[PDB]
Amino acid sequence: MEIKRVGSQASGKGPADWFTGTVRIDPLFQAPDPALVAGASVTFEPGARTAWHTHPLGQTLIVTAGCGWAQREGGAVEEIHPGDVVWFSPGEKHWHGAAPTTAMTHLAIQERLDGKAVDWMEHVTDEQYRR
Amino acid sequence: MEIKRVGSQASGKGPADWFTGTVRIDPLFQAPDPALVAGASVTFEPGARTAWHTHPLGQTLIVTAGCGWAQREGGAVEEIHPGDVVWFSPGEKHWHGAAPTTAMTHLAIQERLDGKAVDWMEHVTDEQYRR
Amino acid sequence: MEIKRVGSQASGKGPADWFTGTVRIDPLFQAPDPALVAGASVTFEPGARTAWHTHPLGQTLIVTAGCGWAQREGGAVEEIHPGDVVWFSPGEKHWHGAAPTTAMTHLAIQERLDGKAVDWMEHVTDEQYRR
Amino acid sequence: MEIKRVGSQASGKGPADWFTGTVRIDPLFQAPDPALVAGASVTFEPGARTAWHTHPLGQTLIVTAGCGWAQREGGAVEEIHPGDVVWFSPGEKHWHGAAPTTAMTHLAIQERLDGKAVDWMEHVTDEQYRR
Ligand SMILES: [Mn+2]
Ligand SMILES: [Mn+2]
Ligand SMILES: [Mn+2]
Ligand SMILES: [Mn+2]
Repeated sequence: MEIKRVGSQASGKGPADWFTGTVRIDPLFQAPDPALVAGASVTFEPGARTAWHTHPLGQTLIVTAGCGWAQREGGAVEEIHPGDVVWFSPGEKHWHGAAPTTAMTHLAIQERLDGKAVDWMEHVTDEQYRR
Repeated sequence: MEIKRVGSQASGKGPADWFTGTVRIDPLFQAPDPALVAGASVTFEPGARTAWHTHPLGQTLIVTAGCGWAQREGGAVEEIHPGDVVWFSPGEKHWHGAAPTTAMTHLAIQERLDGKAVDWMEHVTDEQYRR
Repeated sequence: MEIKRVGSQASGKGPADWFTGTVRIDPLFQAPDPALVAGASVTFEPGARTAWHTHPLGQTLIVTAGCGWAQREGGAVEEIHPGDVVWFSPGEKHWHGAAPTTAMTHLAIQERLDGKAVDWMEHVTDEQYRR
Repeated sequence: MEIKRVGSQASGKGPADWFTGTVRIDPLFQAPDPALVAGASVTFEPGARTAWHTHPLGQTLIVTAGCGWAQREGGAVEEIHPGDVVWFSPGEKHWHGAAPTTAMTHLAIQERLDGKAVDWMEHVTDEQYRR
């Protein structure tokens, strides 16, 4: 047993290849072998969102604050709220972020395959970023 | 892409075989193959706690509300707070719960191994629940 | 500067005359004079709710967990979600609590008028609760 | 009567005269007369904090995420953690904000006295922010 106390895991920023706009990532856990699962709290500023991407064993999102958008490829752009729970299937191309006027914060949970829990792709355009 | 909207998953109660005291279990997500991760929000009334148990692939707690206790065997009873992230190793024997006078809620995340994500053991006695 | 610290204030049961069902009250603050504002976190088990009541200077609810219901007399029963802000106008007879199968938690903020912040009335019947 | 659903109030940025660093203000509520209370959710990025200021009827903080620092003048700087409640007296000169490397979110609740909730004084210097 070990405890990572509050404020002991520093906030980091979203790298510009992977996110449009201002995103802060607050690491929560990365579970050692034989566990595969990792999680972090991600906070998007108004207008911010991830580039298109996929997850090898999928990801679950648990919204914890604010109001944001999310779309799987060829689906519609959905609105998500605190308490909402999202599932993206393995390989499903998708994106998620804040709404244009409000921040959003979510817990993102995903299992790694190699040492690889995400595949990044093209950014989400302004044209694509609408509802 | 699937969304479980807030309020669409019924609250449930912890069965007396697995818990001392009153415990509410709010499921959040589970599975499906090939992914293995499951999660729930677990709320303990003051004085309530899990029985001793283990997890075949480990467990992460993210404390979301109140103030609880937790102890691995051989360890001291720790006090945990919101924003604390707690990890128990695969096979590690332990219990978690509320403190005597305050409720505690946490996000419990674990991976399943051939069907189960917990092995239940004896109750935590009143003498053991002391710190 | 006074800080209380999480875990430091003990939880309480909502008295039977003011609540139907199982309610937990986690006190937060009570400002001294000349300020008038008080706040508590209130947690309603499924199907639990306040009696009908009024607040002499209105009340603001900030839902923090779960899914609840609320109504003023002659109005529709509405769902309240985490992140929602609910305002009850001064003297308006109302009730608020859990949805019938999901718990919920809210921050209740109200100002006291002559050393009182609520007036308690009859319980909300099972019919009024649904209808 | 009224319910402001989550993503319906646009996030705002803290003005440069009142904050050091990047700060987001999410408005929550302002009670109309004869009530005097108002509330916002304020999110400080790592290193960001308010200027020195006072409140005419005092202020209540309820930390909701992350990890932050606070100091009334003549006092030590204190850590505040999620679920902590902080009280500042009317007229008490003080500041609050993020820790140097972790962001922080809190609920700020204060009452207005003839239409003002705060009086703004000088910025907090890098030297005062240490200790
Ligand atoms: Mn994703
Ligand atoms: Mn466990
Ligand atoms: Mn009320
Ligand atoms: Mn202040």
